[PDB]
Amino acid sequence: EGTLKTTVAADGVNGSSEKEALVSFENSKDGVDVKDTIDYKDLVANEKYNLTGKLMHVKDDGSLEEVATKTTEVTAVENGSGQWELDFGNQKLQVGEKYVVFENAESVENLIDTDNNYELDTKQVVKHEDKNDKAQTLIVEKPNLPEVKDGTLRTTVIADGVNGSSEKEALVSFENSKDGVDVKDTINYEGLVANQNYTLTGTLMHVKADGSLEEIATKTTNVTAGENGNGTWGLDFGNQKLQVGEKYVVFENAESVENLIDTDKDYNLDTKQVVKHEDKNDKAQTLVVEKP
Ligand SMILES: [Ca+2]
Ligand SMILES: [Ca+2]
Ligand SMILES: [Ca+2]
Ligand SMILES: [Ca+2]
Repeated sequence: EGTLKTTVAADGVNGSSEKEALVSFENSKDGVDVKDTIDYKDLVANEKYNLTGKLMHVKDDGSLEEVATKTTEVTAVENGSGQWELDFGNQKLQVGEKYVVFENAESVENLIDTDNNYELDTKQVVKHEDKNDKAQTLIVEKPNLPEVKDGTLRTTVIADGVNGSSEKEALVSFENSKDGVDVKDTINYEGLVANQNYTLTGTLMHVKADGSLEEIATKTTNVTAGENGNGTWGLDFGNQKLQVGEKYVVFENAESVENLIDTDKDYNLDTKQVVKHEDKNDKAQTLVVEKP
């Protein structure tokens, strides 16, 4: 009987029996140009056929859904074996999804005698509808998205050259306070995205005796995460005119300059990585100006 073998071309990449046509993430952005080459054998020489192609979505739920269809009139060459090309044009194919080409060729004329009277009574119908044929299959590649970990910030304030610690606040002597207090902050980060830029906003808070907060200073710098998204940054608030007997604490917020997380499963990055350390009771971030 008559047979069809098929080979899909998706954005210029061909499928084969061992491997599906891979469409790069970059090429999927403007849609995918899909064509199919049909190798026919044992058709009837010089006869016309109606060739119907279908681009099927091999859905994760186990179903096949039609995405495109094209019907055209084609003619079998002398000796009944040759090749036809069917073009689906540009298709908006989904990232991470697999699609397969189905082909059906039906003769325009009756070419088969099914009752042995020499009078032809049935069309020649040949198809290739195999969801497992890798030669007919394409896969739209997924982007390599950043491995976003749970980001953390640990901080240590430095006040007039004295480090804060978890055990004790940075104690600034009265002598040291007389000419203002030089305040800087060490930010130890982990779980950020290597080589990405972040907006680091440090805010020096006055923690009053009632526990209430008041912004004394704020500085905002552009910083880049290091190797493996772990490292150290600094924020220098400069010379601060701090009040004797009062307590101050450093807050830190780091926001990725770009979207680094895909939170709606469409493969497009839509959320920034935000990491903060806003603890009014963390002694490592606290300084106290000592009384005379
Ligand atoms: Ca394309
Ligand atoms: Ca017949
Ligand atoms: Ca000082
Ligand atoms: Ca998204």
